Amino acid sequence: KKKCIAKDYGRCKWGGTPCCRGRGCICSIMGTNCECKPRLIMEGLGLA
Repeated sequence: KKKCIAKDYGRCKWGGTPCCRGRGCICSIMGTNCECKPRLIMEGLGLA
């Protein structure tokens, strides 16, 4: 729907719908569970 996903944590794909608001489609490093996450959690919970 639309040229992106304005739904925070919105299932997305590096080869499909990215994010609207301007989130980053991050997956579980397995090309699966891809979702656009907002900039509400800078850094990376467990740093490394």
